[PDB]
Amino acid sequence: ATPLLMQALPMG
Amino acid sequence: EDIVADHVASYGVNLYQSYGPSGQYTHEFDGDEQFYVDLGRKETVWSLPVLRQFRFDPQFALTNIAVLKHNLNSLIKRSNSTAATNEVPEVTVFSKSPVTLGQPNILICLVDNIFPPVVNITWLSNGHSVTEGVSETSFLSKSDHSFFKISYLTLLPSAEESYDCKVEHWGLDKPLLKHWEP
Amino acid sequence: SPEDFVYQFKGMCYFTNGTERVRLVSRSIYNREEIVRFDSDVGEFRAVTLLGLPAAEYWNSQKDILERKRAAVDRVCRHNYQLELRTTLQRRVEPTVTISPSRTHNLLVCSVTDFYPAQIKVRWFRNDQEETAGVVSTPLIRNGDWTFQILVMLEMTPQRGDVYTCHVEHPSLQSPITVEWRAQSTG
Amino acid sequence: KEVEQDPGPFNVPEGATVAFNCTYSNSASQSFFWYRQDCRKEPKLLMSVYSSGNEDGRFTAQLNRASQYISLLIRDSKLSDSATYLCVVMGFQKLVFGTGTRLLVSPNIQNPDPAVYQLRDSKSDKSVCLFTDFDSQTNVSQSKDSDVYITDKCVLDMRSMDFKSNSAVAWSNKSDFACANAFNNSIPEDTFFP
Amino acid sequence: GVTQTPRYLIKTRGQQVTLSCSPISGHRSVSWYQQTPGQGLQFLFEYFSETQRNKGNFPGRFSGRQFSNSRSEMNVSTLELGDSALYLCASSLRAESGELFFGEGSRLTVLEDLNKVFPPEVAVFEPSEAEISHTQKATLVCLATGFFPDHVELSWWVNGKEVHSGVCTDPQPLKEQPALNDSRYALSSRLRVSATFWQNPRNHFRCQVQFYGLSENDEWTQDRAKPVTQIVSAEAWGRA
Ligand SMILES: *[C@@H]1O[C@H](CO)[C@@H](O)[C@H](O)[C@H]1NC(C)=O
Ligand SMILES: *[C@@H]1O[C@H](CO)[C@@H](O)[C@H](O)[C@H]1NC(C)=O
Repeated sequence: ATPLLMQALPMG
Repeated sequence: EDIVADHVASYGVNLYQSYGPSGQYTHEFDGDEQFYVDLGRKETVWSLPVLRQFRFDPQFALTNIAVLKHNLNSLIKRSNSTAATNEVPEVTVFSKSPVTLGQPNILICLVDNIFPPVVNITWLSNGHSVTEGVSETSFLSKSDHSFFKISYLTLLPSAEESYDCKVEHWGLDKPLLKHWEP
Repeated sequence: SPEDFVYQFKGMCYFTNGTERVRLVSRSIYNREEIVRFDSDVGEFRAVTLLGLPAAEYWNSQKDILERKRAAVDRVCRHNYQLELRTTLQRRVEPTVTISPSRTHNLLVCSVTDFYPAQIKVRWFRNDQEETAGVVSTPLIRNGDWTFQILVMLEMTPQRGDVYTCHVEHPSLQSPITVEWRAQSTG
Repeated sequence: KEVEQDPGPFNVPEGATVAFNCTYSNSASQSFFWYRQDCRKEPKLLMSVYSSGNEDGRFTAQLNRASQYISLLIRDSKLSDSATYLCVVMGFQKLVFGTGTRLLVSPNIQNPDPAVYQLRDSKSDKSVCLFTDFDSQTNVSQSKDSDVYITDKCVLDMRSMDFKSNSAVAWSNKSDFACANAFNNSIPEDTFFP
Repeated sequence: GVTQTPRYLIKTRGQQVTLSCSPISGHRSVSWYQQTPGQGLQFLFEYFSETQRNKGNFPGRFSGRQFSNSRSEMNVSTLELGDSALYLCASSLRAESGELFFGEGSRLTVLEDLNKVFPPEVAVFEPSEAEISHTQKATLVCLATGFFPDHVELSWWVNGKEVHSGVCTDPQPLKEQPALNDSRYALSSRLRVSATFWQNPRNHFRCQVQFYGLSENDEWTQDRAKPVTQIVSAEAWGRA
């Protein structure tokens, strides 16, 4: 009942 | 779109720009917007009614955009402040259905090859600005990393009432007007 | 013009033959330059340009991040595809088929409007014989509201009595749609 | 031009330390490797290259992104190290194998005993000449006569005896050929002619 | 590790060839490389998930394929003389990896004509009595001569066991006619043992040269025996 997402990664 | 597949999805499209500053979070399936997260209101806005059965915590979008803000700052420094290049958008106006005078229809204004994602789309009727019955999509992604955006104008086409899609963009020398007559 | 600095992050999934082939490509883009990419076929971050080399090396050095990204094709793409099977992939909107003559009578326009999904086949027939020369079609047109449309023009010199048929096949149709335009006079 | 290694062959005495150098042009290059390839055989991954300095036994590989240099260090070189060493640079959608630097480790012959022996065929008139037990600094010249053949130097290792020796073989179909005149273009004044 | 077949092959100009590569079990990416003297390693193509992922700059007559068990095939539809090379395949778990595991290669020699193919003649030369006295060591020399192409593997066998200690084989053959490119080859090897070990007449010394020549499918109409894949050997026993 929920779409998953791809998490953004910090550059440092 | 070099990669060939039956279906392509973006889970999701994360956008952040210095001008504003503004961000955008959406999901796309086969090039259509499934939803956007209203970052200011912290609300998930589903674009297809059957998807409203789902729940998507808008905090995941805010967390992602905050990472984009951090990363964007790092890259402005590392690229010696290399700024975006203004592309010339392409605008096309057309009706959703075949035109029948007096029958309900929808005018569609496609603004393609948008970069950066900063645009003004306004409908005109006899020079007057039309606001009622106007809606638009978010910025929808393209595989060359430019954007497109579609504005709609519900209307009753009449024999003596014509319309203009007005688009303003830094890549344009002057505002571009695309006329439509029934 | 004002100067703008743009960052895009795209978490993209590719599917072929149902879920037989599933591929995840995560893209980090500065303005319009893709700088870092995670392709699940490759299994690690790859610098597309020098601007993305520090990030690629930094993320690749983190075991926990790498293993999370390696599992994301199954955790994100496959989970969401199951949701698509119940919704987007079940969306069937039958096309509205309309014929109207034009002039450049010497031109028939078959308007195929408001259908989903995109897969569609439109054919012109003159007296039950398919016309191939003189057929000019617009590209597939994305309305943006989860419907498509397409226009298929036929250059014609009609004899009185000729019946021109627009033949439309679409996954929402148990049998093709046929709309006829019958010439009432000789052009 | 993308990958450039030290050109010429390295002729190194056993026990010496060897330094291989390699330069790459594309600053965006992400990963770096050294491969080892024996003659007419296949390449084998030796080690990955890091800025900190990857050290595995007698081998050290290091990367300097500022000068865009890759290095390979071999301490205490052994005869078995003789091979071609390939610098391999990986960028976006391109993996470039260098042309390689060939390494030939020669043994340190403690007590040379250079001599030329004649060896008879086990199955019957035919014979070859064996120049052997000479010193690693001795070069053997391939004959310029079409009827007399001379092989290159060859290092054998009697492992159970910790004894290495050089040797070269020469033969000919001509009846005027004698082992005394065999190794005349290639000789030490102490060479024994029994 | 990686298994390539056939390991050696003689074809003629204009013929077709298909090489096979079984990657390391579980690996999904197979790459093909061409190894020639003077050019180094040249990339042909990489296969992953049964499709060609990347391609080099080779002509269209070079083609490849990958099956569902990740086994890969490489094909040349019309061979040129310049296609003679060691064809190497490399496997990695994932696509576009810099850490490759190479097979031993397929050694393909393309000829204009098969009348030039000859197996080696092998002779063993017994140690010199002078060497046995002056050094207390005994060197056997093995000569393989008159073979073409350079498709030989020389090995030493003592009392039925292959030995490596005290052996030196020429890394490259000599050309019996140094000008011709079709020149037959010669190769030498030495096996050095202690003088005491040689003077035991019960010890059995054999020089063994595996030659890879023509296949059964190759046609042969010359008078001499068909130069097929064969082992040619010579032996010695040792005197008192
Ligand atoms: C859009 O219109 C507003 C109001 O006039 C203006 O401030 C802004 O600069 C416009 N944006 C573009 C891209 O022209
Ligand atoms: C998908 O399946 C069909 C057989 O129904 C096959 O012909 C095609 O090659 C397959 N595609 C992929 C990418 O596996």
